Amino acid sequence: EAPNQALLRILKETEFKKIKVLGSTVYKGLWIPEGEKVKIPVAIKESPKANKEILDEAYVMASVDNPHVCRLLGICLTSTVQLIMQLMPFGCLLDYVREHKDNIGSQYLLNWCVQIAKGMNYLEDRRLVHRDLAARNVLVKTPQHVKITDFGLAKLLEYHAEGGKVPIKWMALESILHRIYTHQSDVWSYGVTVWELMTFGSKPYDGIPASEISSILEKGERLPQPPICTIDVYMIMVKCWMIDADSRPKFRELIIEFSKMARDPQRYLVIQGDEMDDVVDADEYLI
Ligand SMILES: *CCC(=O)N1CCCC[C@@H](n2c(NC(=O)c3cccc(C(F)(F)F)c3)nc3cccc(C)c32)C1
Repeated sequence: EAPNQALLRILKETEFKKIKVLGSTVYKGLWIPEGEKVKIPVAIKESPKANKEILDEAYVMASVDNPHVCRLLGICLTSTVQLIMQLMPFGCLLDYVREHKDNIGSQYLLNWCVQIAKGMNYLEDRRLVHRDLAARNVLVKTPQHVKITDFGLAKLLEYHAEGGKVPIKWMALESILHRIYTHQSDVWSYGVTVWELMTFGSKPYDGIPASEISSILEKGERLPQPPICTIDVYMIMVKCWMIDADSRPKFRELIIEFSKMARDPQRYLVIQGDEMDDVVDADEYLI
């Protein structure tokens, strides 16, 4: 039972500029630590229960350090508390594949699968069940480099959920029926994640409401084989969706498998046509 010696950095409101709203509330901004001669591009995410939730997220986000996990730079305390994170200029991967589907190649797809598996296997190393793994919750720093994010529902070690709203279609069968959550439950969601990428952002079980999903998978139904997918790739998705959680693959095995395929991508995915001076990115700002 190791002591968590992560540092929580409290940043002065004066140290950062908010340029613009990226979505709804996240802002693009610049962080200039006092007299340190750097500008860090940042994303700022700006009720008592609401602060309880947001600080629990900062707790988790500050205890992780991995190149495919979203990095917390600090918090600012305000009327409204702010999380300050590394800016991901290309947004979330779901929107990204949806917008650039006609120019995404097999090697980017397979390398995103490797990188996400690395993030997840790192979160498993630190005994953390994500519980909301999905393409909308993977962000894009560059087309070559993605990071897992948005774990307000992440918990730390099975686990028993209480009352939260849930994704259901990204969820393992045991989670839906028994509110049980494990690293292997995450692997299920990883499989749905890979499926949304391989379909370029299709909605899982589109036009079905969550009420029926439980019996659908009880019956033995799963998500379809995406057109670009050889059986090799699709079989790995199907393994993430076994009813026996221990029969599903381990994130370290998923890394290996997708790495193998990333060395020869066109064998595994068939796609038509595959063929402001002192700025520092946060991945280079350490102290
Ligand atoms: C799937 C929707 C999407 O693209 N999002 C969701 C949140 C709105 C901001 C969007 N966005 C960012 N986000 C970030 O840079 C970011 C970094 C760290 C954490 C978070 C978090 F947890 F709050 F979501 C977000 N960056 C850009 C750049 C361009 C366009 C957009 C829409 C964008 C991401």
